[PDB]
Amino acid sequence: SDRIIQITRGDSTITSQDVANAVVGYGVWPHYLTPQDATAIDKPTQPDTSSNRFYTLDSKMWNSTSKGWWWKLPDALKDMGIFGENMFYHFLGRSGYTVHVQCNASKFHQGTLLVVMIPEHQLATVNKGNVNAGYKYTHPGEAGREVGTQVENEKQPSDDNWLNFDGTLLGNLLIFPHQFINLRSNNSATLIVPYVNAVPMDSMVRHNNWSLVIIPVCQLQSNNISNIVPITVSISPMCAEFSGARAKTVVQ
Amino acid sequence: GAQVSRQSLNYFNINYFKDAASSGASRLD
Amino acid sequence: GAQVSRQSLNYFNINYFKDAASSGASRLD
Amino acid sequence: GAQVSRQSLNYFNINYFKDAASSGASRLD
Amino acid sequence: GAQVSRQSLNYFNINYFKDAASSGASRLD
Amino acid sequence: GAQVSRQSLNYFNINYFKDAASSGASRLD
Amino acid sequence: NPVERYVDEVLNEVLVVPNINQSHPTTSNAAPVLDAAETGHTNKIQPEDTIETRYVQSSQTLDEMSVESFLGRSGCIHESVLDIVDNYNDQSFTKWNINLQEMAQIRRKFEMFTYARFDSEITMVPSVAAKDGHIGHIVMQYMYVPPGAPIPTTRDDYAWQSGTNASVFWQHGQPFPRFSLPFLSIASAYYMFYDGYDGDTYKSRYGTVVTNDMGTLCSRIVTSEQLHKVKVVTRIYHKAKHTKAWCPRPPRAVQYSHTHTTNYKLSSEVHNDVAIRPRTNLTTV
Amino acid sequence: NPVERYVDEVLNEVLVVPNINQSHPTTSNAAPVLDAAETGHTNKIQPEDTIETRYVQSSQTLDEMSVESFLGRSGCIHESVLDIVDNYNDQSFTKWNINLQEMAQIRRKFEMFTYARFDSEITMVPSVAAKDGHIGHIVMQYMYVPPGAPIPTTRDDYAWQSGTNASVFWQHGQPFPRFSLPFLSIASAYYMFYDGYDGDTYKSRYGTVVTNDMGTLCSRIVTSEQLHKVKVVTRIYHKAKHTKAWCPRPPRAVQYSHTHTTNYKLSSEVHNDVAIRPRTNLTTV
Amino acid sequence: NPVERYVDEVLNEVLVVPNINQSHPTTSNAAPVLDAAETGHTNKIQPEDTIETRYVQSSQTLDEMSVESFLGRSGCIHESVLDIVDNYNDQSFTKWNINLQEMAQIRRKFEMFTYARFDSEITMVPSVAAKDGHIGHIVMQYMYVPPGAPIPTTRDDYAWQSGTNASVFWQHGQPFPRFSLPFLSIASAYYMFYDGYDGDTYKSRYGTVVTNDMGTLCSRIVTSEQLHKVKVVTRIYHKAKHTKAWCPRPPRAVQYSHTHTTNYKLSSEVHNDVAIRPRTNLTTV
Amino acid sequence: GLPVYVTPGSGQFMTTDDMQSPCALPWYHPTKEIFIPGEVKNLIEMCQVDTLIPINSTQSNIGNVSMYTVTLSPQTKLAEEIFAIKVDIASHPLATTLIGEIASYFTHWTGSLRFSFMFCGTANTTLKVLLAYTPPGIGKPRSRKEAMLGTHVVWDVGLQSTVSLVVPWISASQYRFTTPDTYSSAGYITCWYQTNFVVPPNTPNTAEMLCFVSGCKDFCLRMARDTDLHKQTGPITQ
Amino acid sequence: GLPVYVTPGSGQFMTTDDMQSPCALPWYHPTKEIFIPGEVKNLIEMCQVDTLIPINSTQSNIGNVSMYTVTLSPQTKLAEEIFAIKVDIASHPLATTLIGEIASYFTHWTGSLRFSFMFCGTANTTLKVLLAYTPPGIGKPRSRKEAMLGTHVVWDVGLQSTVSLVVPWISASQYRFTTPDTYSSAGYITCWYQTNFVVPPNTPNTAEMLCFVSGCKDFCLRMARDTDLHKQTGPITQ
Amino acid sequence: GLPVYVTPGSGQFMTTDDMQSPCALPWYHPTKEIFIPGEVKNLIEMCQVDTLIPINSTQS
Ligand SMILES: Cc1cc(CCCOc2c(C)cc(-c3coc(C)n3)cc2C)on1
Ligand SMILES: Cc1cc(CCCOc2c(C)cc(-c3coc(C)n3)cc2C)on1
Ligand SMILES: Cc1cc(CCCOc2c(C)cc(-c3coc(C)n3)cc2C)on1
Ligand SMILES: *C(=O)CCCCCCCCCCCCC
Ligand SMILES: *C(=O)CCCCCCCCCCCCC
Ligand SMILES: *C(=O)CCCCCCCCCCCCC
Ligand SMILES: *C(=O)CCCCCCCCCCCCC
Ligand SMILES: *C(=O)CCCCCCCCCCCCC
Ligand SMILES: [Zn+2]
Repeated sequence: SDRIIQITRGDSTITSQDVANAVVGYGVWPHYLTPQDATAIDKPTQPDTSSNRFYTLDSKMWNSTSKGWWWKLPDALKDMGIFGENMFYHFLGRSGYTVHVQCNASKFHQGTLLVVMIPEHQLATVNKGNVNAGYKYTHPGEAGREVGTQVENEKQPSDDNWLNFDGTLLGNLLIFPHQFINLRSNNSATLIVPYVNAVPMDSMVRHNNWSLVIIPVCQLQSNNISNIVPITVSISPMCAEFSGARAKTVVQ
Repeated sequence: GAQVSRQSLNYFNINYFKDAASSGASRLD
Repeated sequence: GAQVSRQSLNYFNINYFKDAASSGASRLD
Repeated sequence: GAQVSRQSLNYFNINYFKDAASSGASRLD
Repeated sequence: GAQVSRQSLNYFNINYFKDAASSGASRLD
Repeated sequence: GAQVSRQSLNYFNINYFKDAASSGASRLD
Repeated sequence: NPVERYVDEVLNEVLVVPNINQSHPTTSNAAPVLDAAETGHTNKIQPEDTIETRYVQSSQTLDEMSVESFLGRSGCIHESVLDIVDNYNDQSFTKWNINLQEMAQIRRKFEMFTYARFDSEITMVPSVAAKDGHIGHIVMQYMYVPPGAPIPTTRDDYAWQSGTNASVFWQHGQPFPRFSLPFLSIASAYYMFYDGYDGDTYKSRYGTVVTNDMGTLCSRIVTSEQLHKVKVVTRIYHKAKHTKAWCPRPPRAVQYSHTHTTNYKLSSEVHNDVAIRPRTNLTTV
Repeated sequence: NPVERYVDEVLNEVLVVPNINQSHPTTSNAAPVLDAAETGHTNKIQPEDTIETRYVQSSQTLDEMSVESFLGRSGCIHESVLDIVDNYNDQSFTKWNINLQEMAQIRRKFEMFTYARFDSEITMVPSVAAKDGHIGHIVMQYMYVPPGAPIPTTRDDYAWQSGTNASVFWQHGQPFPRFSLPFLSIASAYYMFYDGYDGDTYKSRYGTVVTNDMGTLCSRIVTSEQLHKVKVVTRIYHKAKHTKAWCPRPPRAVQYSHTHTTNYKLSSEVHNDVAIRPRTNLTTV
Repeated sequence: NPVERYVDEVLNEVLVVPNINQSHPTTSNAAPVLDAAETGHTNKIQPEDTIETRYVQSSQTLDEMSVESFLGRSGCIHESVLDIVDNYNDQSFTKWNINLQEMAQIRRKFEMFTYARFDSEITMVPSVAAKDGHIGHIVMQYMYVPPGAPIPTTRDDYAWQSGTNASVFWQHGQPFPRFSLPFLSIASAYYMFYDGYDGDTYKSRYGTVVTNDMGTLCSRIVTSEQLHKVKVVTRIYHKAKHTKAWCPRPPRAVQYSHTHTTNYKLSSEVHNDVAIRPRTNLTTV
Repeated sequence: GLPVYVTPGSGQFMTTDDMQSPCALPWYHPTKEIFIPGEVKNLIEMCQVDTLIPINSTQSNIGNVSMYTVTLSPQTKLAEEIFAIKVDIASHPLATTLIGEIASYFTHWTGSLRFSFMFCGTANTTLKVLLAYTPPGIGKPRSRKEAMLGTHVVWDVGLQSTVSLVVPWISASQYRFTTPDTYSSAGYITCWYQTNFVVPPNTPNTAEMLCFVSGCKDFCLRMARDTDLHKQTGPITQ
Repeated sequence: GLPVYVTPGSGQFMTTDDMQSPCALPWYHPTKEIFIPGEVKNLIEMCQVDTLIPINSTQSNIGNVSMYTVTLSPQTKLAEEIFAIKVDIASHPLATTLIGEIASYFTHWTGSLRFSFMFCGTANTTLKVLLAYTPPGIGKPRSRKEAMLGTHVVWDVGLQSTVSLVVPWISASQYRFTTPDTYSSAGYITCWYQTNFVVPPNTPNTAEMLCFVSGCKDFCLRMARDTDLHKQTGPITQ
Repeated sequence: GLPVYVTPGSGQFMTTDDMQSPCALPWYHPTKEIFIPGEVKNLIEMCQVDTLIPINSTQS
């Protein structure tokens, strides 16, 4: 059936019996760095199955007033087993991902989530002059950020979902790799994205390559509101490889 | 852009720019 | 720097300087 | 407008404009 | 002063004056 | 006025005007 | 054939749009008009699928819509001012930290892409205003100072010797100066956006300021002090050549406020901050 | 042979007129001189048919009478004035809604056809009048603003950045600026006349104003305010290249009064309004 | 193939750097990392010898690092001043004993070699400052006077006739003058350094002044005295072409004090005289 | 030397000229190009991707995601109008969509537009809607019967959530102006209830609908111009 | 004459242009070239030669040859730090070395660096030292254990007096700025006692060490610029 | 560079000259030409058509 999907990565297998196909970002499947594009000269470490597996983040609750959520990669996985360890023990890292967003309800519920993967989502601050988003705020980890909850601070990024948190209109986010989780049609979204950057490998501690943004464009509604409807995200690194081994970087 | 003819009387109908609008007056007929 | 084609309609794609950055707009596709 | 002769000593009697009046002094005889 | 190569990609390494000092930067190696 | 030699190293000894006095310095010997 | 290709260039018919084919009535259990936007794909339905079309030969071309064409137009990126008011030595030279972020028109176009790689053509338009009447003989010097090279602190600084740096001297009356610059980045492409920092602390810088340092442009009136004061304004124009772009993104919807950042300001009446004109209601066209 | 054709171009002998052949006396029941103008056709009688002609070899050519030649001469179509009187910011820039209707000389020639298709060559002749004595360093900017693009409202408007629009910068002392423009219409030909409206109500516009919108030409003195005031008059000249024309019509017989309309005014003595000189009577030559 | 070589020139890929090859773990009695600097040779160990490297294809080129490139940039070597103050006849002409020792920027680069052979390209940038308001019609004469030729002692000296010497006349408004000079030495190469004297006595001269005499450059304003005084500053730029260099040496570490000599001055706090920034201690990075 | 004739235009600087110029950095070798996914070679590639139309952009909705949704509900009157907009690619509310934004960088447009709609109600909510395109030369339809006489699609909501209506290029001229021009106004698109929004008991009585737009295989833009959908009212500083 | 179009840029003087110009001395025949040993054709040749690092350039040592030596001696505490410097080619104390000086005439650099050390103690003095390179993205190591986790060489002093540590090119970008730039800082090199400085009786209890640096086969500089390691604060007179 | 001799006439603008000039709208593709009846290629075509003479053009 075209409604079913099984994704196996390492020791993890994920299923969904109500999918809306899958999207491969920019039509390129993740792959290891080739010698023609490489620059760092040391032999890379490739953890394989111990790193390229599904890691499930903290679930979020979707309710009638939710404004959205976002996570940044690789930041969201910095504390996820072997993948996390490798990104702090090495200066350079490189990886692709399989993002599987999960959200089931019922045939009597309605709502629509816009799931987008944005490359170089450089957040903006509002009405704060040339003060830019603070490192701490763009590195929330697996908890991600719940839009419209954070008590503002000077280095606090924008929480304007309609302006993509960066000064562009929400309706045009569809130009980026995306999928919709329309409760009447599917209960999950799957996006496979390759490594995208102007350099072959980069510091995973100070450069977030992709940003996962989830915005409910159609409010969650039903006649059984007491039943909590969560949103769960499972991300699996792909072709993760690291370079420049040394001591473990400790942030903060 | 050079239309080189030969007869010797060689003709060089050069077009210096890449847009047709740029060329001079048209030939006749 | 001259790419001389022939068809006669001869094309002369001359590159006057020695650095690639110096050339004009790129061709398409 | 090019009258190319060869002998090598090649002659190029170029006519830059399209009207006969435009050319320089006439040859003799 | 013209070093005409062919490959068509024809090269014209012209030397406009009669003294070697007059030419531009040297080639390499 | 073009004395085209070939060796390829092609020489173009052009005489732009029609009077011998107009040419540049003479060759030697 | 490079000559046929050449003709296409002259006529601008390198990229032709497809024709519309004649279609007919249909009664099928295959419904092209129905699909699922959830997939993240655009339904590729064409006019022939929804109505009965006639055959039409298309003569439109997409040449002008190419990235080379879109970004291949020279636009202003800086207006340098040298206003001689009361101190020639201090007011006859200046410097600018180069960037393509100060003028909204070209900035917005480049920012419709995440990464871009191109060579640059810079053309300068100097205009000398005779504040006191005469302009004399104005000769300008524009010196490109790569990051690290010594920046002149006086109009007679030794750095102006330009022993290695590239300087362009312009003489009033002569045509506008112009030169080309190869792709300058240390990376494979320029970052139009950069979700990164130059460190991992609360005080680390964020954005393209971390990656896009192109150096400094130092200008000076070479001519020594003259009786009559002048105000020289040099406008720098930039054009992208041999361009490549990656990962398209939404166009800037609000005004820019600063360089190297996506920051913006919102008023109490946000509809005034965007180009969206409020509708009376859903049925009022 | 393109070389023989070339020689014809140089000598202007591409289109030769026929020869006159020798004729003789005739006595026939075939009367070429008699016909019927009612048919709407012109009797094709030639001199050999009415008199006894000699043989004459014609050497006349019709090259100069070609449409390309007739419309291929540069004529003035606009005189732009920038007169600095008392406010530099307001008086240093202007705009013009482009059209070929403001100057009678070229307008009349184009209007001898119903439709015309051509490329344009624009040449500009700027002249700076030194009202106070010196002119300083004048640099002009002519920006073509297609319909829809933002029109600058001040001399420092961001639109002058010309990030996409085509701007031409001229420096006083340098040769007259000149550029070519491809056939600009959204239709297959330009309408010289248009018996139509942009709607079906009493207030709908009538004529070519509905179809011939070519945008706006915005000019500005780039140089900042100078001590001495100047009056810059830029005359725009237009020439048609690679021309095609359809359906010839009668030449304008009365003076033009407005653009985009055939409207005219008549005095009480109409003979003064037309080029017809009153005859004394039918037999006074 | 001269065409393939040509492409390499355009792309600047004439000199490519080697690739990094993949290496593996080793356990051997051959220790490349160990050597003896006493030999005066540099240990040629490469990254593959000390760590496990991956295979990487190099795309870097050394073209820009060539001697031709390093010394092939035009830098200022002299600033000639003709300041008309109160005596036109005396102040309208001057002379300079040619040398490449007066401007630190290019001097330091050439002095990184012991001997150098090259042709020279001289470009001059004259700027006329209107001290009193108008500049009139300025025409300059730059005459090269080889050692031995008569040096003009007045602005109307017969030597200005330039019957044999090479003179360059420049007219204000015309492009910057420029000419080439063949390798001028009587030896096979120019001495950048010379551990010798022009004799064997206590009063013999020491250094390059003995070997590097290039003559004198004599300048004069050709125009006769004008009402308004001007200050003409002519900056001479020099570029090396078709260069060859021998025996590289350490770069100048302290400021230059005089021409043709390595002499220098030291303050009581020598760390201020060199570019070395004092370290706090051995472990403070 | 070779006799030359300096032609008019010499020395001028035309922002759209295509000339060569010396390189300020001779011998410099650019950084090696690496493969980066997502290369764009022509803007048409961006015009063929669906983006949301801020169709419900009433003053109160602007600044809210709700400006992108149209609400549907059980009707008491038959054949009611749901929405109506102009088809003109750069008119509002189409202006800020990706295709509208790009079209605003050009003067002329041509081709067919593809409008898609995705129903967001429950899986148990049914509905039949009529989407119509009214060619120019007439006012927007006042009733379903009037609209129905033009180009239209009857959308039946079911397993497949999305439908597409194609606005064919029906014009006198081969191109139209991107900027609002009476002579080149392209017409209207209206939406009407074909049957009705029906739901079982205990099911939300309203539902949202999303609207998309993109260009068909024949879409084409011409004559580059600066956009009027973005401005700079002051200096952009550091 | 031939119609021409004068292009923008005409008449300008760009210090890096590459044009031809008439020769002021026609007919002149240059002096015959003779063979001179030591011809240099590319600056890379100079970058591949070892030069001493003024590593001990403390204010008191500058102006003394001692600024070029590091002193070693018997330790009472194990794994003590000996020295630490930045790997950045144009940073201090690397700046005044031949490779640092040449790199300062360019804007970008890439490649691997070769650091060599020569022990100058007596033939009877033994020692084992750990030389480490710490890639960026972390502070300089605070201990031998921390340093040891990165790239390193354990040097055993013996018959062969010199050892070489290669700092591999480990970077995100293909090039780095020669001038101090946060984004392109290359890391650190630290030296620690692996065992200890040991000597027999009647042998000096301290010894010196010399430090060298040069570029590997992949070292490369780009974008010529004027150096900031030398200035002119006044006229240079006769 | 190639030595040149600037000839008299240079820089002038003659309304009847025939030169080339750069195109302000590069890449622009003109609207397709369609068949329109009545094309005129030479004014002689109009001179060969009969038109009425206002022969009785007395002031009245
Ligand atoms: C992204 C991105 C790409 C760039 C490069 C812009 C080019 O900037 C320069 C300008 C305007 C002038 C010169 C320059 C060089 O030489 C002279 C005289 N001026 C050099 C550069 C790099 O900046 N940001
Ligand atoms: C019929 C018909 C045909 C036309 C086109 C006339 C051309 O008008 C223009 C002029 C005079 C100048 C420019 C222009 C473009 O770029 C610059 C600097 N000026 C552009 C146009 C379209 O107008 N009516
Ligand atoms: C070493 C070394 C090599 C040289 C030669 C420098 C070139 O100097 C000259 C300059 C600046 C101008 C002229 C010159 C010749 O003709 C004119 C008008 N000016 C001639 C020379 C030799 O000087 N030191
Ligand atoms: C046409 O498409 C290109 C036009 C090129 C202009 C340059 C014309 C001069 C060519 C001289 C070449 C001489 C041949 C050896
Ligand atoms: C390309 O690498 C060199 C470019 C040379 C520029 C000069 C072009 C004109 C050539 C005219 C030669 C005529 C042939 C006999
Ligand atoms: C004659 O009818 C046309 C005159 C063309 C003028 C241009 C002459 C220069 C031709 C250079 C071509 C070089 C050949 C490869
Ligand atoms: C070299 O020794 C002589 C250099 C001649 C300069 C003129 C170059 C232009 C030649 C054009 C000839 C076109 C061929 C038919
Ligand atoms: C000699 O008698 C006539 C000199 C002609 C001067 C023009 C030289 C340039 C020729 C270019 C022709 C290019 C060949 C196709
Ligand atoms: Zn005056």
